[PDB]
This record gives sequence, C-alpha cells and structure tokens, in this order.
Amino acid sequence: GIIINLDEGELCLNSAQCKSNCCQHDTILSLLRCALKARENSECSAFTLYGVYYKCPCERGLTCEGDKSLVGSITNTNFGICHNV
Amino acid sequence: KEVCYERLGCFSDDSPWSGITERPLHILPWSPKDVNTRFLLYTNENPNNFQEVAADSSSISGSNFKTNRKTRFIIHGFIDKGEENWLANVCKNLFKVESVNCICVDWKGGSRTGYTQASQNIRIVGAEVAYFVEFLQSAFGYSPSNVHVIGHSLGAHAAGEAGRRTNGTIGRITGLDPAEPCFQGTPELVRLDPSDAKFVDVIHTDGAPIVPNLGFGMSQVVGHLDFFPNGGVEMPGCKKNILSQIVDIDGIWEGTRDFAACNHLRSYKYYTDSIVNPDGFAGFPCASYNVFTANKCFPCPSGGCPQMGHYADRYPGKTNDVGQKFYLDTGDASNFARWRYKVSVTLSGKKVTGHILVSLFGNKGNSKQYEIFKGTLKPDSTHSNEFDSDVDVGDLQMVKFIWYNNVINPTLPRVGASKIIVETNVGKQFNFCSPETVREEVLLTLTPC
Ligand SMILES: CCCCCCCCCCCC(=O)OC[C@H](COP(=O)(O)OCC[N+](C)(C)C)OC(=O)CCCCCCCCCCC
Ligand SMILES: [Ca+2]
Repeated sequence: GIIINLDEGELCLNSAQCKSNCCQHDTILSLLRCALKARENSECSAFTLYGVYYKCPCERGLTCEGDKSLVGSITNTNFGICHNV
Repeated sequence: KEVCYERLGCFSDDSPWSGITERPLHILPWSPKDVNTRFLLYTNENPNNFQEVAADSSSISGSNFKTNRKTRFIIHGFIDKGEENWLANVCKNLFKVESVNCICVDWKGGSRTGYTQASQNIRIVGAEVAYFVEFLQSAFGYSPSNVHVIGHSLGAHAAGEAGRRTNGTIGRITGLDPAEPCFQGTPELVRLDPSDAKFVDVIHTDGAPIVPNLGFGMSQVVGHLDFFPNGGVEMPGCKKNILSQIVDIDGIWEGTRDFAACNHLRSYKYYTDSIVNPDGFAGFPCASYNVFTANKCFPCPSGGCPQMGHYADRYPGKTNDVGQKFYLDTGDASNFARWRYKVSVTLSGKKVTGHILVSLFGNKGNSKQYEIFKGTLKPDSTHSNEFDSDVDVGDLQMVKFIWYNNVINPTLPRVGASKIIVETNVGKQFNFCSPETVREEVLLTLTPC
C-alpha cells in the first residue's frame, strides 16, 4: 500500500492511513506501523486525538472497557479490555 | 572436460550439466579449495557457538556430535554464508524440541560469485556433504537414515547432490524453495527430485517466473510432498513498500534481505516456525489453489493433512506418491501458523444487504471476527466460508455473530443467525443456535446445540 490504504506492517504516521484505522507502536519513541483493531478480551485504547495508538481500538460490537473519564489517560494511556458491552 | 579432485571425484561439463536449453554455458565447479565448505556444528550442548568439524575421526571425536541423535544439515543458497542467523536459528528452534546435531554448511567461498558459477559450485557442496555422511557410516557406523539435509534455494539442489551421491539412502531432504534458474525443467541428475532421498518434501514460496517476474524459486514439483503456502507464488507480508520492508521489526539486514528476496526467503521462516507450531501448518490436498480458495478442499482427509515443514515426515502417506500437492495459508509476519475453520451461517430476520461476521470461542482462546458473506442477506439462506484463524481456539464453546451495512436503512432492520456450524480441519462439527435477531453492529452470541 503507499500513503493511504496501508496494510498492516506498513509504516504509519497517522491511523487513517491504515486500512485498520490503527497506527500503533509499543512505546513512545517507536516506529508507528499499521496494526490490528483489538478483539474481544484483548487490551485496547478508546479512540484518541493524538493520531497513533499504543493499544488499538476494538472490533465492532465491542467496547474498550476501562477508565476513560480521566484527562491524562485522555492523553495517551486510556487503556481497557474489549468487552461486548 | 573433467576436473577431478581428491575425496570428491571428477566433475565434467558434459550434458546434462552443461549444453542443454536450460543450462547453455559449459562451466565447471570450482574448487574444492575455493568453494571451501565447512561444517559448523551446533548441538544442545553447544547451542550458541558452533565448533567447526570435518570428515575425520579426531574432529567428530573432539566435538559434541553424538551418533545417538539425528543430524540435520542446513545448506544456504546464493550469496549467503553458513554463519547467517537463519541457519543458527533453525538450530535454536530445533533444540526446543530435540537433541540433534545441527550442522550448518557454509560454502560462501563458492556462493558470493556470479549466479551461473554458484549453480555449478553446488556440485562441490553436494559432493562435500555426501563424503561427510559416507564417513559417519564408515567410521562410526551412523546410518544415512538419521541424516536430514535442509537446503534453501541453490542449497536445495546441493542437498539433492548429497542424496544422489548417497543414492537415496539419506533420511530426507527438505528443499526450501529450490532455485529455478538452471534447474527447473532439467533432469533428476542435475536436480532435487524425489529419488535423491528416502523422503523429499518441498515448500514452494516464489513460483513465479524468474523472467519476467523475478520469481527465484521453482513452480515444478520436485518432492514426495510439495507444499504451496498461499499458493506458492506470492507471500503475505511481501508487498510492503520498500521503506517499511527495509526498516523491519528489527533488522535493516533482515529488511534488506526481504526487499531483495521476501517470498523466496519466506520458505525458511515457515520451516523455522513449524518447529515449534506442530499442528499450525496443516496441508490440504487440492487440484489447485484456486479450488482450495473456492472452499472445496476442506477438511483434511481421514488420513490427515501433512504439516508443511518440520513435521511433514510424520505424514503416513508421505512416500506413497511423488509430487503430491498440498495447499494451505500462513501469516503475513511471524508466527506464520494459522488454523483454518469452515463456518456455515443460516440467516434469519429481514432481507437486508450487509456483511456478516463471525467470532469463535473455545477453551484455548477466541478470535478476530472473520467475514463469511457480504451481499443480499436473505432469511433462511445459508452462507459458508473457510478462514485461517490465527488462534486454535480449542473446542468450541460459543460463536458470536455481527453484521453491518454501508447505508443506514430507517426501517431499523434486524438480522440474526438461527444456526451457525463450525467444522474444524479434522471435521469436528460444532452446532450453535439462537432465536434472536440483532441490529447493525450489535453482537449476537449463539450458544451450544
Ligand atoms: C536477475 C537474475 C539473478 C539470477 C539469480 C536469481 C536467484 C536464483 C536462485 C535463488 C537465489 C538463492 O539461492 O537464494 C539466495 C538469497 C537470494 O539471492 P537472489 O535470489 O539472487 O536475490 C537477487 C539479489 N541479490 C543478487 C543481491 C541477492 O539470499 C539472499 O538473502 C539475497 C540477499 C542479498 C541482499 C542484498 C544485500 C546488499 C548488501 C547489504 C546492505 C546492508
Ligand atoms: Ca537429483
């Protein structure tokens, strides 16, 4: 894929590039490349402003359950686990 | 024009070694001094430092090679050296599952030169591996049946010489994407073919034409079992744009190698992975790949699906015929193992136009939602699809259903699945039922029945 419709594993600067809308990287200074949306019972982040994830959001029908409310986690660490509701 | 060497014998450019359509140039093997083959021994005892050995009793005696365990020789292809990390890492994986003498055959003095000469140097390498196997039998009474020669690309044909010269008595050769230029289309002499060992199994991962497509491996069938993962022509993960291909998850080097030869090198990554995933590369016998993806070659036969890779030698029908083709699918990046499932959904609710997706739940794990059908969703029709899960989920406990369509229909329709049936690659069928229909994007759990 080239700069949009990026395949998983292609290097990524923003999640909308990625076919899965999920650019992710393990840590902070880490190369961001397209990955999975999370499945039921895997960790996840809730959709962010920031552009690339440390934990992708969930598949459809699924809810990344964790504590969102917190500004600070609403920065980069809003993590959760994908629960069906 | 013969060329004889001490221990290895004579080499002549006569047909079919030269002067056939496939091999026009009259070139002789170099060497033996130049090719300069070395056997770098690694064992469970010495997993990290090979100790170089040779065909003489004081070398075998002074090292960790034990005649009580198997010996797996790994031969590399064009341009590599036996010190490359993929040879050491097949060993590092083999030791997790056995006590094995892992001999990495280095022939880089003969492999880093023009391709047409590297194709001939093969001969000295096969001659050189035969002599060491002959000598374990003469000196230490070690039968060739205990020997396995794993050879990648030009190394697959090197392995084919080794067996030819021990004629057929070696245990097995595993040709991992045998090189096409100067071999595909030529006689059994000049190549790997099922007669060079008691069992030959191949993994085909670059079966396209060298010109025009720069497909380094060969499409022709050279083994008892020939496996074509992802249909053998183009491998998942290999069509990544050059900058994320070179800049790999660790290695500018492993990246560069895949930029240069991804598909072709995927054959030893699948083999390396099989060592530790013993059920994870099941092989479906099929007329072709197009039929296999047409959902017409599942499940395995009562007989079994051979595992592509390290456990293909556990397949009961393995030497029953030559050139038996097995199709299967792998991962795009490592841990290439996949577990194919078949699912038939029987719909209920209102006729709508959507995508229906399923998720499997079993004792060992659960999965990604896979798409079984996208189209007119008519109640009471059934829709099946087969898919390569990345998780072997165990025995199925639940299945959840979900659909979504592209255009919002305010009638607010609900669709469900009255019966879903998951069948495994062995054929175990698990049925599940639900009487409920759901909305767009809502997940319908179906329970056992
Ligand atoms: C166009 C006609 C060419 C004819 C030969 C075609 C091959 C046919 C037989 C299969 C070959 C084989 O035995 O497997 C051997 C494999 C593939 O080599 P290759 O397939 O030739 O790739 C062709 C390109 N090279 C010639 C450059 C290899 O090892 C390899 O990792 C090749 C990796 C080389 C990586 C480039 C690194 C540059 C330096 C480092 C930067 C930090
Ligand atoms: Ca042969």
